[PDB]
Amino acid sequence: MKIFLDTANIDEIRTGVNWGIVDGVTTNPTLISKEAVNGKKYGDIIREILKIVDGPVSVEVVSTKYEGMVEEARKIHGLGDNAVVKIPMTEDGLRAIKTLSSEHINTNCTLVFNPIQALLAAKAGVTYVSPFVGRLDDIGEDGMQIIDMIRTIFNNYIIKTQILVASIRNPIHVLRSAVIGADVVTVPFNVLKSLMKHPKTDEGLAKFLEDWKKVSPDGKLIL
Amino acid sequence: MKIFLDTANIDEIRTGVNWGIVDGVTTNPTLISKEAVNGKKYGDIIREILKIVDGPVSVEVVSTKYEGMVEEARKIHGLGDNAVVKIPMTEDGLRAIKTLSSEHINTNCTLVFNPIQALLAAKAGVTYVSPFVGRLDDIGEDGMQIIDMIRTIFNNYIIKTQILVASIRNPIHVLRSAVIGADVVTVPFNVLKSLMKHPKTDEGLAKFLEDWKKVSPDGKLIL
Amino acid sequence: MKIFLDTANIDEIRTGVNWGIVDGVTTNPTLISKEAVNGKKYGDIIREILKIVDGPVSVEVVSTKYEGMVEEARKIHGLGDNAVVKIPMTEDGLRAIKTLSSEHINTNCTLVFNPIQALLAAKAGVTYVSPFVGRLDDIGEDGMQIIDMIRTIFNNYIIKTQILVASIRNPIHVLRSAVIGADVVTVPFNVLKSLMKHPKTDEGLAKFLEDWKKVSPDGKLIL
Amino acid sequence: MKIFLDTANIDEIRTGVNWGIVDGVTTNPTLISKEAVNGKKYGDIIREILKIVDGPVSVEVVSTKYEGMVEEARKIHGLGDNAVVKIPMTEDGLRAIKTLSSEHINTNCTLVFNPIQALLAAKAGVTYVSPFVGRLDDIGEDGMQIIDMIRTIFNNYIIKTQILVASIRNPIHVLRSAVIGADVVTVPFNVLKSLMKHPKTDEGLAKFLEDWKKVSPDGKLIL
Amino acid sequence: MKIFLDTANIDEIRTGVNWGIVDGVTTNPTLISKEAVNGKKYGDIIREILKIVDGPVSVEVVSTKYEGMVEEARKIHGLGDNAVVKIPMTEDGLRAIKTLSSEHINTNCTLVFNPIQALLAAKAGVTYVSPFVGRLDDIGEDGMQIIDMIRTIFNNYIIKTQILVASIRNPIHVLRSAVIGADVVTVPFNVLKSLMKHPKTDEGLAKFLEDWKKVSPDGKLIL
Amino acid sequence: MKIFLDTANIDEIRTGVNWGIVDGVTTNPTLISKEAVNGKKYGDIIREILKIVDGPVSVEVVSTKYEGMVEEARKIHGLGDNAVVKIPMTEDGLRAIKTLSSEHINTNCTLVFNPIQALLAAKAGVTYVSPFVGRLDDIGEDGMQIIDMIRTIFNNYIIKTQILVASIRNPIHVLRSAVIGADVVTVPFNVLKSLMKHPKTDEGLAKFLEDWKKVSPDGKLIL
Amino acid sequence: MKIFLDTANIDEIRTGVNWGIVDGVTTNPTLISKEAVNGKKYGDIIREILKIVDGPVSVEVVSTKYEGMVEEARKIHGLGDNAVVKIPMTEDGLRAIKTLSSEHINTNCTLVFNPIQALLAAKAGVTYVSPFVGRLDDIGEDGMQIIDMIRTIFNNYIIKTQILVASIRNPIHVLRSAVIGADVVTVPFNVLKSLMKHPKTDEGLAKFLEDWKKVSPDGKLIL
Amino acid sequence: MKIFLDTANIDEIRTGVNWGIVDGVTTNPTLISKEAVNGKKYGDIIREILKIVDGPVSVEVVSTKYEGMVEEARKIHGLGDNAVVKIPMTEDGLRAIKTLSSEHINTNCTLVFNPIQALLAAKAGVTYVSPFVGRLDDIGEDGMQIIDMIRTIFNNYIIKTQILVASIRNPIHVLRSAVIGADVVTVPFNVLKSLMKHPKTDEGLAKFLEDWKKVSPDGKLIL
Ligand SMILES: *C(CO)[C@@H](O)[C@H](O)[C@H](O)COP(=O)(O)O
Ligand SMILES: *[C@@H](CO)[C@@H](O)[C@H](O)[C@H](O)COP(=O)(O)O
Ligand SMILES: *[C@@H](CO)[C@@H](O)[C@H](O)[C@H](O)COP(=O)(O)O
Ligand SMILES: *[C@H](CO)[C@@H](O)[C@H](O)[C@H](O)COP(=O)(O)O
Ligand SMILES: *[C@H](CO)[C@@H](O)[C@H](O)[C@H](O)COP(=O)(O)O
Ligand SMILES: *[C@H](CO)[C@@H](O)[C@H](O)[C@H](O)COP(=O)(O)O
Ligand SMILES: *[C@H](CO)[C@@H](O)[C@H](O)[C@H](O)COP(=O)(O)O
Ligand SMILES: *[C@H](CO)[C@@H](O)[C@H](O)[C@H](O)COP(=O)(O)O
Repeated sequence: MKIFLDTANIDEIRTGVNWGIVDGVTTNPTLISKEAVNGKKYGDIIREILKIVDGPVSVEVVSTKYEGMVEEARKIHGLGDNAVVKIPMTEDGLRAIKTLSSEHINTNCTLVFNPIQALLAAKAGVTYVSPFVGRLDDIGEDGMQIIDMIRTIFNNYIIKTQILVASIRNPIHVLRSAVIGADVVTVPFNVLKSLMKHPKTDEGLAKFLEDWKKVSPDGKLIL
Repeated sequence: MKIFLDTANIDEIRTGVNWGIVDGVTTNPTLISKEAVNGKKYGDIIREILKIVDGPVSVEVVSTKYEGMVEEARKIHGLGDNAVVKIPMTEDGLRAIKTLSSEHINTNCTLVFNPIQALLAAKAGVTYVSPFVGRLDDIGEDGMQIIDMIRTIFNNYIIKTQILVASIRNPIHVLRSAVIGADVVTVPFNVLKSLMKHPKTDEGLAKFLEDWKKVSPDGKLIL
Repeated sequence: MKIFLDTANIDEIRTGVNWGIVDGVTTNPTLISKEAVNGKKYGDIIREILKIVDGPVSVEVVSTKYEGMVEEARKIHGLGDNAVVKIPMTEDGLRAIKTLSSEHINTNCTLVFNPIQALLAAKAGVTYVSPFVGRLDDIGEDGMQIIDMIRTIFNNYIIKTQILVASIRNPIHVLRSAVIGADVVTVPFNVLKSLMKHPKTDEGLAKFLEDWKKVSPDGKLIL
Repeated sequence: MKIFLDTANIDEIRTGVNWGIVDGVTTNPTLISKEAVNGKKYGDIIREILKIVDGPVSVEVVSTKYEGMVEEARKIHGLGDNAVVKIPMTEDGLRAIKTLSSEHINTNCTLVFNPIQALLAAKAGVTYVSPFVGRLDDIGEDGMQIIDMIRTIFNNYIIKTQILVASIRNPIHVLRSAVIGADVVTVPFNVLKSLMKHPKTDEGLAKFLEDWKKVSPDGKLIL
Repeated sequence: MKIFLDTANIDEIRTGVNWGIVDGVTTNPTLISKEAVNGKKYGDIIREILKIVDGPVSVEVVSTKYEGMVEEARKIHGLGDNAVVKIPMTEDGLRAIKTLSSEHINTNCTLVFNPIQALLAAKAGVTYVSPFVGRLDDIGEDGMQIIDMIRTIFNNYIIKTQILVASIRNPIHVLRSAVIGADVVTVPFNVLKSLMKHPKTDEGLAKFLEDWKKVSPDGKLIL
Repeated sequence: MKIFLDTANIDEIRTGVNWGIVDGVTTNPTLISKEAVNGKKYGDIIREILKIVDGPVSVEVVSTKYEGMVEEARKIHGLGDNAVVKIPMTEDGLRAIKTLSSEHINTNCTLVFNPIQALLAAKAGVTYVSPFVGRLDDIGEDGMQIIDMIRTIFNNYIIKTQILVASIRNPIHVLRSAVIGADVVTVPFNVLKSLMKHPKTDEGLAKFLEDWKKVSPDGKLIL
Repeated sequence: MKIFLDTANIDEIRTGVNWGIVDGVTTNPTLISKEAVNGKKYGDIIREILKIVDGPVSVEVVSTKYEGMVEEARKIHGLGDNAVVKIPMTEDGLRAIKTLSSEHINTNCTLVFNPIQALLAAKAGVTYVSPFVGRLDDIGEDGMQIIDMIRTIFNNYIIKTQILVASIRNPIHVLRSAVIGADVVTVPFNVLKSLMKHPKTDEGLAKFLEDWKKVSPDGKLIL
Repeated sequence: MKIFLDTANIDEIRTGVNWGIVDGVTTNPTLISKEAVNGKKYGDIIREILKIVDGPVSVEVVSTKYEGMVEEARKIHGLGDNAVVKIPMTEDGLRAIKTLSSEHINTNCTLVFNPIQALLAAKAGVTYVSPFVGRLDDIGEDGMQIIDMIRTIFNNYIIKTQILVASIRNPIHVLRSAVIGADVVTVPFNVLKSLMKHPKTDEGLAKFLEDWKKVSPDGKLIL
């Protein structure tokens, strides 16, 4: 399972990349417009992320019509080979994904909330599909069940579109995504940061240090 | 999973094909009789659908006897390489299917209501079998259960006949068909249209637009 | 399980009540607006339904604010002892329900789409809660799953609010509701009519008649 | 579980009654008209069965209209206190059951093929409901699954109508009915006869006889 | 799943073969003895079936001893390359099967009533094994349970012997055999004919034809 | 299931109480310390919540030693009959709970992270036990699993301690708690407000209102 | 599944081999010592079984120490290429198995009572492992449970050691072993004989004979 | 499944190696420091274990920082081709693992307590991942459930990192690891010794000895 960072915050991205555990980044118009304030320009933020991140970087079109979507998609793709064009689940969006896939431009269908939307995105040829689990949780449905159905459907038809679990809010979305077999999860920075940690790791290391001091007062390992 | 449109309404067909999400069309004598009104001739309608749809188009024979069925079948096939001959689950119908399969004419056995009828059609060599889930719902049986059994039976024997779920009434027939692994669903146009939609997709788009306006008054993505 | 008719069509109501299989009626502002045409007044229609149905009749308030809701509720209640006030799942609606329950006015909380909304309505003291299964099917979730969860939750807490399955579209919603154990279903008239029917009932009757003619030409039972 | 004999053959009935294992009898127009030949009159057959059988005897009305059904039902009931009036699952039949139940005349709703038909019969007040399992088997559906759903539904609502499994064709319908918890099964004579038998019973008795002869050459037990 | 006819009635066999749905025939001494009356001789009956059926025809030996079984088997095989020799599950029978399998004579082990008998037959080299589901039903065990165990056992050891479900009494034996994945079912004629039929098929056909007459008075499809 | 608010923010508490859906409040030292700024004193905050909330209000001791815990508990209890003393799962805490329970002072054992800790708290006499589901989610364990085990354990021994699910982060913690049958959930304000909401509720309301204006221009319901 | 006979009785072995259903033989020191009485010598018994049985014959060492076990194993192996050396699950036994496996002497680890003992034997390279199901039944544990776990473990690691189910006491140990998929069962003679038999096989044969006499008073099949 | 010994006690290691059932050794700073007393030096202990054990020997770094961990890892690697470098699950540790893997130095990530930590270790390229089951048991969670989830995760993504179950306390951790399909278990010496043992093995050997003495007084097997 690939782990992407779901943010447009360049500091968070630099930190996660230096950790070595970030395989890519997803953004959306809200995430970018949050960072593009007090003089900072959205085009610069997007370019900087593309520069910093070695793996895929998803950037969402803002046009709602087919032609504008395809035009924006081509600009995005032209920014770097790792850019992936995020396109919403709409009629025009499916048309745009079909066209872009024929042009070998990588795409990510977003704002997916049920498994048949995900299947339609796959049938249009989309590289990644992003079902939103936390927004479904928000409205009182366990969003992970949609992931489980998508995985079954995609397995049934040997679908090559990658399942990218999005709207992730906690580490159990991540755990359940891995047990189901989702291809990718994209996670906010807070969540990402907690994935490496456990109190018994901290406690065990502390006791190892203490015990080692008994035979090596300076705490080193001389071999 | 392939998605066919279940209608003979030309406008519906044009529009769905235009959305790029329609992989073929099924008709039957009722759907067609519905369109062949006010001077419109059934032959013109059938030829037009063959013309504008790239994928399979199912057209049903009206004869009830073996010889009439094969004669009408050969005419339907002669109309275009994408024509599929729809033939009812009857004794004469199974014989017709065997003959037509020997002649490399594609066939779709219809009016199937249980799994052993579907198996018999497959044994005759039929290209598609069409169990009617909504009509089973109508008589107080969950029609999807028949689709699950047919999928198991066909898996057991590596049967190449495609399961084409028909008499679809709602998007949960579609969802359950995809989780089971049916090869095709055929859907009325209103159902087709509903499959792309979700209130959280609309709401998420609206919010992305509103947030983007904060940093781009013209609401465009200039890169 | 009680079976209500979901309509404001007087003829439908008369006929279903005449069949003796209808235990009450639910309306909403759309169903009524449909009937209040060509000089027919909504007030006359509501009063007439109250008059001819012996069981509960649900009538929805149109105000969106607490005070308007309780005023309209008290009027609806004042129309007959069988009137049940339908009130939407909103903040103002929950407050209205609590007040009205304190006043021993029967209530039905409507536009419920998940199990915790249903639990909140029950906690307000509502007499019936109405989850909308067909509208959930429309957005690609199996609505019956929500009914199962509500039945479990209400069993866990010995909740006395009746589960009234609404937005019913087919006889399998009805069948699954009865297997789950919902207290009530409300059904459109076409659905109601289909519930009595089965092709093997018709065929069995025909055969009994034909066999009886063999020993009684007049086809009667003379004892 | 009560075991009824499903026949109008008076010899079969006399035999099963003398076995001591027959708790009642069901008939239908086909079963009676089969026996009422070569001079034998249907009224005499019905009277003879009522005389012979101590338990319930179901006799079906032939009228299809409410008034005729109720008139015939009253004649049937007047033939003896153990008569039960069999009435088909139709609109008029439900009306007739309601009326008869209010008149304390025992009723049996027949030609039931799904669980919601059975529920409607129960709601009309019917004493027994008879789902037909073998006729469902005939059309490629496992009829026992309907019994299982009816039992769950009736348990959910503490329904007092007895489930009378009919159209029984083999001893496994009987076994499964007992494991499900159906109140009654009605069985053809062939089936009834096989229920007491097993080859290991025969073999065990034979070996007991043989072994006993060793210590009592005349085969008796003198105590 | 292959479907054989279980009968020695030439008219039934001709009829089913002409339907195109019969893949072979099984006979036994009782079945043949029923037809070999009023002058008809068993040898002619056997030869006539072998001539009419292109697929396997199973004919049972009558000897109970190894040498007689093997001699009769060689005669049976001498009647045609489609003859299959039916041999009972006995010590002599297993020896005969082993010898015949070495001689490349196809064999069918019959009178099997549990899964370990079926495994012993497979280990002797038998081509088909026939567990008798109806006769288990007769003694109060669900016979299909035995088919499911045999399927699992044969799958575990990659056994090439075909499971031929025999003593079939109804269409649910056939349905369950297909869902389990038995290789062959052999069915009496009454059962076979019922497999193609369903009331909704007839009803749907009738409605299509009625609708078609609206646009084509002669009921024709002219293309 | 009772629903408490997990906060010490007076405005949130006033708002939720005025909604009529809040059955009590839980606080902890972090929550209170967040509000006790810019002059506001913790004592006033505690007393103000006790005055506003008619239901239980849980207030945590700060002493880590038995004697201090018991003294603080008695002060807390002295503030009002609805005060519940929150005491951590520690050796001292269990001793304090046992003493306080004997004194008829209501108690809430907090900082519980597995089912055996919850059982120890129940055995000390505690009124409520609060397992922390979100903090388990944080370290990569599905916290709801622990609630399910505690429910089963408490049911086995007919334990009267209430399960109060704490550290709730989303509406699915609440849904799952209700399906499990936890006695109480305590939720932060953001979560609480989201529980009443669903997009289909808003959409349905809007459509009803639009339809009603068709028959009542002023949007009124005059009865 | 291979079926071995578990005995040292030469008459039983000769009978079973002559039946054609015995694939090999296991012995142990108790079984041999039982036969080696009244002047019969164990060396003679061992050699005679090796001579009679085509397949594997397991003969157990008596030494408890590594060097003696390996020496005795070499003597056993020298008796015939079908001899398999039975070695107990002990520390020295595992050493002996590893050595003998390196010398290409086939081995069978015996006295195994749980799945991890079986795993250790496999890791030593043993040809067969013999878990003892009946001695586990004797002490109130269902011994077939360990067969199931051993099958799963060996499947997980693609282990080549054959599972040889031993201490078999009845035909249901055999049935369950085949359904699990054990490689081999070794059975006492009484059990072996019972596997071919069933009362309905006997009954069925008798009836076929009787019916055949009708068309052939000879009892012959002339073809 | 590989079985390693979890100790730094040379006598235990020597004994287990000599038994031939030990596939490798894991150590940690606590285990080494326990043995490095009475003048014994950790460098010597480590070297002696590397010398005695043919299989993998895991030796833990003591630095907490990337640079020092990588330096120590290269020293450890330098000691012998069978050295595996044990590195804790920390940010620095994942960085070190990635570096060492790129240098083809075998690694074992330790102090893992949930499945997502294990997944992060696998994504860094680690050779072995060691989840600690007994320490999870110590805090009231069944640690084996974590192994089951890791096995499913690794199977989903075809992960080559071996699952090395650590912190093992009893033989049922071993049995459940084998049934799940973990690649390796590492076990303390007292657990390792109990794995070969069972009371029925001892009892069966004693009885075989006694029975054999009856036919060979010296207890020998002369062949
Ligand atoms: C290395 C990782 O495989 C091992 O030596 C572990 O540190 C121990 O297995 C941990 O066990 P304890 O919980 O008993 O320290
Ligand atoms: C052909 C078979 O795939 C289809 O056109 C079917 O006739 C319809 O899907 C049946 O649907 P209705 O039950 O709505 O006629
Ligand atoms: C009142 C609540 O029981 C009912 O009239 C509901 O409004 C309808 O059942 C909703 O059905 P639709 O989804 O068809 O409007
Ligand atoms: C792109 C799709 O993978 C992402 O940036 C999604 O928009 C977010 O993951 C959605 O998360 P929120 O529900 O928190 O906006
Ligand atoms: C009365 C209802 O209990 C019965 O006589 C039924 O009509 C028969 O049991 C139906 O059986 P068939 O399907 O064999 O007619
Ligand atoms: C041969 C074995 O496949 C068949 O002819 C069997 O004898 C029959 O299928 C047995 O059926 P009955 O139990 O109905 O005799
Ligand atoms: C008291 C126990 O019911 C509560 O106030 C708890 O402390 C909180 O629910 C803990 O939640 P956080 O993990 O969000 O602090
Ligand atoms: C050798 C190992 O396969 C066999 O001879 C076993 O010793 C016996 O199967 C053990 O059976 P008992 O428990 O009945 O002695």
